[PDB]
Amino acid sequence: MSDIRHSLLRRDALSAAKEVLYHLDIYFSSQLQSADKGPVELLEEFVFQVPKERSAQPKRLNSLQELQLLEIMCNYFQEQTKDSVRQIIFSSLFSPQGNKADDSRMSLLGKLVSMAVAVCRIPVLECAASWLQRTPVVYCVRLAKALVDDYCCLVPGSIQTLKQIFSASPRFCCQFITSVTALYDLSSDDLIPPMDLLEMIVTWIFEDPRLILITFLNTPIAANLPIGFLELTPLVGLIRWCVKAPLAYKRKGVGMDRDSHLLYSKLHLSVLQVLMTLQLHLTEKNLYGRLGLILFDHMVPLVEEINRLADELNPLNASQEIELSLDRLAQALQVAMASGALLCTRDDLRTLCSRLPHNNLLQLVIS
Amino acid sequence: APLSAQELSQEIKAFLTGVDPILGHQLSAREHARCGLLLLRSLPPARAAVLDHLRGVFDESVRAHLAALDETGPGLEDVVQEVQQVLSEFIRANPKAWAPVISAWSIDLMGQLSSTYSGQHQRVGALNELLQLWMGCRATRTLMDIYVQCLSALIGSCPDACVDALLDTSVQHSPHFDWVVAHIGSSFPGTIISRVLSCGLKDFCVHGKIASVVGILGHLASRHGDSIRRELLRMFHDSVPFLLQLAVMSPALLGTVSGELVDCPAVLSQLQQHLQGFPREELDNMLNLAVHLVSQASGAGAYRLLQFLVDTAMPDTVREACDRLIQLLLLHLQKLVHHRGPPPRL
Amino acid sequence: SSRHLAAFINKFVQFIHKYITYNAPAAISFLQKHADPLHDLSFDNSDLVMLKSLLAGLLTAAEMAPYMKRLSRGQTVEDLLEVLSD
Repeated sequence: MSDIRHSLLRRDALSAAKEVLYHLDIYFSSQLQSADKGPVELLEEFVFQVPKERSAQPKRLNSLQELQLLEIMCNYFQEQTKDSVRQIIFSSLFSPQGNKADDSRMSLLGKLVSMAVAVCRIPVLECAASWLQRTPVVYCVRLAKALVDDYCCLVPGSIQTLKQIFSASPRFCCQFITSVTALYDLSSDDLIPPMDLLEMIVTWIFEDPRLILITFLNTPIAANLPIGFLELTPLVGLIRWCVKAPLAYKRKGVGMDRDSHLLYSKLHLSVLQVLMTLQLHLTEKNLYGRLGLILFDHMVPLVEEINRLADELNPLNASQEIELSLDRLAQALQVAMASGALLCTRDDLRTLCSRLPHNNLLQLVIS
Repeated sequence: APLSAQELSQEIKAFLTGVDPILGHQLSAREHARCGLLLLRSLPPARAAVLDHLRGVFDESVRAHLAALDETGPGLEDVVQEVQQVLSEFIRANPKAWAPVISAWSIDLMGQLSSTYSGQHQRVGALNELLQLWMGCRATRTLMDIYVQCLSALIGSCPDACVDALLDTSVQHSPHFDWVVAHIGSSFPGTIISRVLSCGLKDFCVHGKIASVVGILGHLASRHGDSIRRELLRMFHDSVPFLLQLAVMSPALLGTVSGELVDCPAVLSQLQQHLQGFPREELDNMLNLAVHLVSQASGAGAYRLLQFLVDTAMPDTVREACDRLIQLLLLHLQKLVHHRGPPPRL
Repeated sequence: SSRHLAAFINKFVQFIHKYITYNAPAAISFLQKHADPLHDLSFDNSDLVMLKSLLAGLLTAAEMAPYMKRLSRGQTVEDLLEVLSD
């Protein structure tokens, strides 16, 4: 009834919102076996500090009452002990509902997820990872980039906390790797990975093949989702990032970032273990179906992006870097062909090499 | 000294419920501030609570400190010094990430308390004396210090937005805000005086208090920094009777008049001729302001000013206006000298 | 024993004000090069308001008028004597 809503439409730290959420979750759990948009939208708007009326004042702003409500929600979610209920609540909270505070609601949901990760709410973190899997790559990747920018830029320890969570949660680690690859698209200066985030990623490359395998084995994959439902294998991003070592200097004075080549190369070297693990998981086992691995015909887009982005004085200043990047790309293509990740035959990338700088690695890739 | 997840939850329950969950007793202000600092060392999406907590703690700190000062809670000197150290550490780590939100939040509460507390306590131009009164307290001093660090970090990036936010907050919290902007103008002349003159001319545009605020700010900013004010006023004049109004309000503008005597050839005569389309009432106000300025405040080598004025009376409409102005000036001086009769005038 | 030389220190800070007025950078260079003795003097002697204010930051006819009135309109030797002693 609307009387309960009115009784829950007062104060920004009110426990009535938590009681309403618990009752709705219990109703959903009771009816799940025999299985509303409006109630979830209203609950999110109440959390987002936007009132029930579409054009009324904000629901009591934020202040310390919003922090109290967030703490109460985190405490309830950690002790919720219901994967489906937590996943449904997380999906409802961070979905674009068209309200005036939709982006702020998504940002607050990401903030709560970061708080849960800091609180080591492992079941809640897993539910958030599943919700991100059930969310568009654009909004989820933007939220991940915002959370990474918030944490990594602070004092040391946030990278340590992220690495510890990645060691604990492998699905969250794979989602974070995919989100980092999507953010570090080599598109601009901001696309250059930050030092702390890159250090955490490089340090967390001991179980990256294991995390990728865990993400692959977590759930069978359907057809291509809408713009990517958190694809596990972000191999193209890592391969480009290794290639984009001189791109840090190219995008920028000019020589602002040039020492990251070795760390990226070390992180890229983990793909050999990932390639062998993927080969064992697909070719050796019965998982040799579909396209081998997550390719999505992105190899041609990757080659086109490499050709387009490398135009910044490739001839003499970055000749050695271009040749090394060509060798890395050839190694990635050979790994994909041997491991079966790229089911397509030749000329899919050999023709693309025509619009790339000539190197001995190009002949080696052709050979 | 890292904090564990359960310890972070306990600190949340401590500063948020007020009671530490184990001991079962309410915490004090010092415990509240130290818990806030502990939370500041952790999750930035949890730092909005840190921001409002610092706002409340600093409100209590300002209340206690200034109550003790005027009567001439417990001391908070060392915790405030540690807060100052940690914010300097942040702004040294990475200005772009912390600086805008912290500057806006600080300026926000800095104006809030200026609007609320000022002019209402026991004993609270006199603007600089008031500035000494706030510098008697230490919390607001440290806040101004870290804000100065913010601007020194924000000089090459976007100081315009910072000064825009500053002057807008001053507009909301006038005239009790203006000691902060007076101190920063003393610290930073150029942008501050440019915004002061823009605010003054737009205030004349409005009225054609706030103008008094602009004049008081100019007076408080002319402590060995009035040369830039004179140059800025000259640049504005090159393009405006708000300058005359401010000089009528602020006698220290007569220092600029000494150079303005040499500033105005026939180019200046034509420039005055262009502005001559103003109406008779505006012209009457202008001549009254001119005689009051040249009489009541010209305490410099104004024999040069008089010589130039008489030389103009020796272009054509300019000369007619100038000899008329000379006659009114003589009448005004006669009114000044022969009157009131017993202290004298000056 | 700095408290008997208040007028001497007043002349000193008048010199300091004129120094910063005409040659600001030289005064800044001198003070910053020897900042430790200046801050030591500021801390040791809390009575020095002017030094702290200086380091942080960077009469008339109205009173004499009755006296020159009495002097000008003074005919008896007593009036001249009293106004001149004043």
